[PDB]
Amino acid sequence: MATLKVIGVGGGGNNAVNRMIDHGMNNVEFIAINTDGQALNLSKAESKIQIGEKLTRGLGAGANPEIGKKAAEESREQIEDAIQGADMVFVTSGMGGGTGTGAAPVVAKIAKEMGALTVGVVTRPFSFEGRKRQTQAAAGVEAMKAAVDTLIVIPNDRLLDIVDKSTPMMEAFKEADNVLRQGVQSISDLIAVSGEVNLDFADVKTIMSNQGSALMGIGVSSGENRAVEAAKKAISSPLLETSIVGAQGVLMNITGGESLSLFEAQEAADIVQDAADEDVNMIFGTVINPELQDEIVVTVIATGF
Ligand SMILES: NC(=O)c1c(F)ccc(OCc2nc(-c3ccc(C(F)(F)F)cc3)c(Br)o2)c1F
Ligand SMILES: Nc1nc2c(ncn2[C@@H]2O[C@H](COP(=O)(O)OP(=O)(O)O)[C@@H](O)[C@H]2O)c(=O)[nH]1
Ligand SMILES: [Ca+2]
Repeated sequence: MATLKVIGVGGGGNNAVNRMIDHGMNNVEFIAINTDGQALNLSKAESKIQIGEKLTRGLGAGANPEIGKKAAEESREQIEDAIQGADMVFVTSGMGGGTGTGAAPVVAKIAKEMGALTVGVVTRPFSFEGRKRQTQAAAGVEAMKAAVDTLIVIPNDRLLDIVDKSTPMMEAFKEADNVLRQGVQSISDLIAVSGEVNLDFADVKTIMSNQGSALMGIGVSSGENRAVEAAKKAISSPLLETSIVGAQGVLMNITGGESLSLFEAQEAADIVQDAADEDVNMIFGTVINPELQDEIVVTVIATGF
C-alpha cells in the first residue's frame, strides 16, 4: 500500500496544506516546512520542520531565494527523516518568494533521493506583483522542473479568468488549491480501490517518473453525451500552464456505474487520444462503482512534451 506525503514549503504551499488538513485526508501525512516560525506555529500539520533558524532567527526569507535554498540545505537531515518511507511525495509551494522558490526544489531533490515519486504543484505570481517577482519565480519553476519527477504549474494570473469582479480572493485561492487536493484524493482512490481494469502505483510511476510539466484534470458528467463531456472537462484545465496537446504519456481512468458502456469508454478515450501524440504511451483503467447512477468521472494525467 503506497505511502503518500504532502509537503507545503513557504507561505502559499502551507496555505494549500492547511486547507487539506482542514478537510481531512486520514491516510496522507502532511508536513509543513517554513522559515517563518510564527506561521509554522499556527499550522495544525502533524509534522513541522522549521528550516533556517540560524539564518533567519524564525523570520521568513524576505524574498531572497538563496536564503530559502540555504535554509533547506542546512536542514537536509531533518527533511530526509520526515520523508523517509514515502512512496509518493507532493511538494506544494508558491514560486516568487524567498522560502518556496529556494527551499522547494531542495525538498523535491531530497524526496527523490529518498525514493519517492515526486510531484511538484506550484504557482507563478500574478502579473500585478511585478517583473522581478516573475523572474525569481521562473528560476524557481526551472529548479523545480529539474528536481521533481512531474511538475504542475498554476500561473496565478489564470485565477483572473475564473472569477467575477466580486469573487472573494480566498474563494479564488481555494480553486487553485483544489488542483492539489483533487490530485491527492484521486491518487488515493487509485491506490485504495481494485479496478475492473486495474491501474496501480507502478502505472503511475511509468507515466510520471522523470517527466517535466504535466496536465492533470478530472471531469464529471451525466445524461446525454456524458462520456465525451467528462473527457473534455478532464483535459481542459483552465488553471494549468500545460495543455494536453503533444502529450507522449497518458494515464486515464473512467469511473461509472453499472451502465458504463464500452462504446462510451471508447468515445472518452478517443477524445483524450485525439489531443495527445500519435505515439502516446497510454495506460487506460476502469472502475465500476454501483453506488453511482448516471454520473461518469474521467481522470487524466498527461506527460512528456
Ligand atoms: N482503474 C483503477 O484501478 C482505478 C480506481 F479503482 C480508482 C481510481 C483510479 O484512478 C484515479 C486516478 N488518479 C489519477 C492521478 C494521476 C496523477 C495525479 C497527480 F498528478 F499526481 F496529481 C493524481 C491522480 C488518475 Br489518471 O486516475 C483508477 F485508475
Ligand atoms: N494561489 C495562491 N498563491 C499564493 C498564496 N500565497 C502566496 N501566493 C503566491 O506565492 C508567492 C510567494 O509567496 P509565499 O509562498 O508566501 O512566499 P515564501 O513564503 O517567501 O515562499 C506570492 O508571490 C504569490 O504569487 C496563496 O495562498 N494562493
Ligand atoms: Ca487500483
